[PDB]
Amino acid sequence: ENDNHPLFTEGTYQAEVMENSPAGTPLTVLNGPILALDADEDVYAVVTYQLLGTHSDLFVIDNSTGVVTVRSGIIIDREAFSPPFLELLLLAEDIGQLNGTAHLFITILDDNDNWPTFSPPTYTVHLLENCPPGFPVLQVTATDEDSGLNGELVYRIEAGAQDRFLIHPVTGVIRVGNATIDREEQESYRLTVVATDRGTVPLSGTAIVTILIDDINDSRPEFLNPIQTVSVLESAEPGTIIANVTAIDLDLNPKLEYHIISIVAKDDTDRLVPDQEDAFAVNINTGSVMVKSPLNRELVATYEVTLSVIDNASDLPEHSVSVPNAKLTVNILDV
Ligand SMILES: [Ca+2]
Ligand SMILES: [Ca+2]
Ligand SMILES: [Ca+2]
Ligand SMILES: [Ca+2]
Ligand SMILES: [Ca+2]
Ligand SMILES: [Ca+2]
Ligand SMILES: [Ca+2]
Repeated sequence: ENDNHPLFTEGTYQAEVMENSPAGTPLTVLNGPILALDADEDVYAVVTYQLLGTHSDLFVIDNSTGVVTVRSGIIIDREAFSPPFLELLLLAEDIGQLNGTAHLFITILDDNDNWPTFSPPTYTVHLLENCPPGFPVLQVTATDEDSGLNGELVYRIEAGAQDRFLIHPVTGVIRVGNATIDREEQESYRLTVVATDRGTVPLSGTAIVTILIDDINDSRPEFLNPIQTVSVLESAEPGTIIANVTAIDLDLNPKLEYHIISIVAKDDTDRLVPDQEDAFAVNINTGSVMVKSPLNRELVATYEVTLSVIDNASDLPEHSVSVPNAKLTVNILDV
């Protein structure tokens, strides 16, 4: 006769299984083997095992041994279960269909199968020139759908910083290093930033950060021909172009004006001649220098002309005028 029914060794079985485990991978069952005993003699003592519940379909149970395995056809993916926990009903039956039950609590262990990804992959940011050391430029962030160390990200810059920007490993905040940021030295930067996780086989994602340097007008105009000495015929008439000073300004929208700052005039015997500030003129826009007053060697034999260029657009008074000024020496030849 059938005087007893199956009875499991435990009431709850605590199992675990790694995600992406192949079909036939058996559950790791932490509290003894799954096992139901039936106290009858002979035929009424053998048990058949079933396995039931929402998510039973991911597994198979051996109906004779009660061992439990990943089914073929299916993929166990931790990232589709939050929490990462399955509960199932174990049912043991005997030949007269009397039965017993137990629980199967399965933890889905994490595998580092998701990359740190950046949304968006690219970053474009403007940064004004001459910023102090430590100026925060922008903050990047990567997402990683894994957990624990498999989802915890260290940021770094793989290349492009050129010892001028630094990134906070945790926050992913990029800041100016201890180094000058001069738009005249470099207009833009292209950083590659790596976000790396802490999985045993670590995974990394990367982002392009383009850093565009905005302009302050802070660079002084430079004469390209600072010293010049030219000999002019005493018969050279007013209006005659005799020389030409030219300057470059490396800022974005310079408004260069040219000026004669002094004219020092001298005798053939080297003695000074006063009130010769009208001898020559310079074009304010072109830096073209012209004879303006009629000439004579035995009145003035040489002129030292000093010239300067100012950047009207300048944002810094200190970097608005030429250093050095242009020197033009005009030696008068006899006729
Ligand atoms: Ca029985
Ligand atoms: Ca997965
Ligand atoms: Ca995972
Ligand atoms: Ca990961
Ligand atoms: Ca500058
Ligand atoms: Ca500038
Ligand atoms: Ca300038």
